[PDB]
Amino acid sequence: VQPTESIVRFPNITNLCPFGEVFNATRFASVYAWNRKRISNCVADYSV
Amino acid sequence: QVQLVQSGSELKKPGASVKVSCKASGYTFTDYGMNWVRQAPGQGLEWMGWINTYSGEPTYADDFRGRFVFSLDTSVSTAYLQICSLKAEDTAVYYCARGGNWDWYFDVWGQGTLVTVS
Amino acid sequence: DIQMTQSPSSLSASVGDRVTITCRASQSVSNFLHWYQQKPGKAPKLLIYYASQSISGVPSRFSGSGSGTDFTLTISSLQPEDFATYYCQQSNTWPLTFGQGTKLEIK
Amino acid sequence: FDNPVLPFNDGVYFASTNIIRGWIFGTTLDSKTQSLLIVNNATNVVIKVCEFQFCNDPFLHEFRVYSSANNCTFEYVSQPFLKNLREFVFKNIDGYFKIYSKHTPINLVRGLPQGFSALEPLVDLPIGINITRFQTLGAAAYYVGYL
Ligand SMILES: *[C@@H]1O[C@H](CO)[C@@H](O[C@@H]2O[C@H](CO)[C@@H](O[C@@H]3O[C@H](CO)[C@@H](O)[C@H](O)[C@@H]3O)[C@H](O)[C@H]2NC(C)=O)[C@H](O)[C@H]1NC(C)=O
Ligand SMILES: *[C@@H]1O[C@H](CO)[C@@H](O)[C@H](O)[C@H]1NC(C)=O
Repeated sequence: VQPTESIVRFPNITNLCPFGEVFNATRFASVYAWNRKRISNCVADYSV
Repeated sequence: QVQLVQSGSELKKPGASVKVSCKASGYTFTDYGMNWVRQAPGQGLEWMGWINTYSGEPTYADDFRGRFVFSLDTSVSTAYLQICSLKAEDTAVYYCARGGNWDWYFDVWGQGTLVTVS
Repeated sequence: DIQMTQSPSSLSASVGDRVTITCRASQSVSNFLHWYQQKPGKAPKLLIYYASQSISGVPSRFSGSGSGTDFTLTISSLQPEDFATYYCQQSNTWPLTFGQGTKLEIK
Repeated sequence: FDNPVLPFNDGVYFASTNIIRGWIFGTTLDSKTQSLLIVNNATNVVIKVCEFQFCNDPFLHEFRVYSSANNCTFEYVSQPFLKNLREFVFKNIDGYFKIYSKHTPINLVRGLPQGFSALEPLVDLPIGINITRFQTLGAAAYYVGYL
């Protein structure tokens, strides 16, 4: 038997993922001291 | 002696196109960039973008992506900005700023271009 | 996009006292928050760069401190002739936004 | 009693018989390396990865052990849970600091029981700090193992 409709469940998460503090950053780091920032617990937009 | 002299107080129609000047002297002009901020008298400083000394690409800010145009004329030490299609909400001064690519603090120096529109 | 607020809006102080003004951040400006002041009818001048260091050639009656999202400078010896509107400036994320200002006033 | 500093290795098992109030994790400390610190006090546990300076004997007795709180990176506040033995497991894999806990009663004080208790995870701490030495905080006794 075939499925009837598709359901997608994502959480609410009332914040956009802050890629603006890692992409639009005035001081990018160096390669011996590369800045690592974990981004989590949000809804991300990869279309931009 | 390092200083950044400016143009005078401009007064034009809402829709004219005026070009303000920022003449530099004293330092290595190709070394540090030519940042520009705006300040309404009831508000604070707002950065509008900059332009590199060697290529001339006018990279604006995230808000003022439109009618602001930076114009470069090298080997005479000028940092010309031009505003076109002026609006009545742009009653603000336009401060020029020598500002480097790495340190990114200003030491902004402009005597005040009183761009009054009515 | 980065909302840079600072409190109190209008606080008064007297001659020779010690005052503390803050600058509260919404997002992370972890080290890059600079300090300016603006006299009326005057192009501004640096006070504290990189939130701890002081520029050479300023009167050192004040020092800046703080990290994270809370930043301050403390005027250890206040003088009446300033009447300056203190300005915040972050150097971390584009666009470079500023603060509204803490106007210092005499009683 | 007292509490000396211990090597962390690859992960440790902690067990005790409210004398203890928390643990201090780090590598070098004295504000040169960022150190993970846990204090369970006033029914709200606080976890700080502030770059703390340590005393010659850090102890609780306000609070004195977690002073000089500067340039902090991560902060976390949640609610804790209360003859009774409290078991803890601390590990560090893939940047995750995982905490497992289960409190079961006992009827002996000579040694650990021969029974079984499966330790549920309570909270995961996503920092990713190199940790190799640790120190914990009417004398009491406690047991430290190695994973
Ligand atoms: C990093 O900065 C960029 C550059 O500003 C941000 O990208 C988006 O860029 C476009 C133009 O390049 C701008 O869109 C604006 O949208 C409003 C409303 O639609 C419109 O009124 C404006 O005229 C302009 O077209 C804007 O700078 C920005 N879009 C936004 C913020 O929605 C980008 O968002 C920044 N962050 C990241 C994570 O890349
Ligand atoms: C999540 O969002 C939906 C609508 O998109 C809303 O109906 C629901 O109540 C939200 N869940 C919460 C607030 O827990």
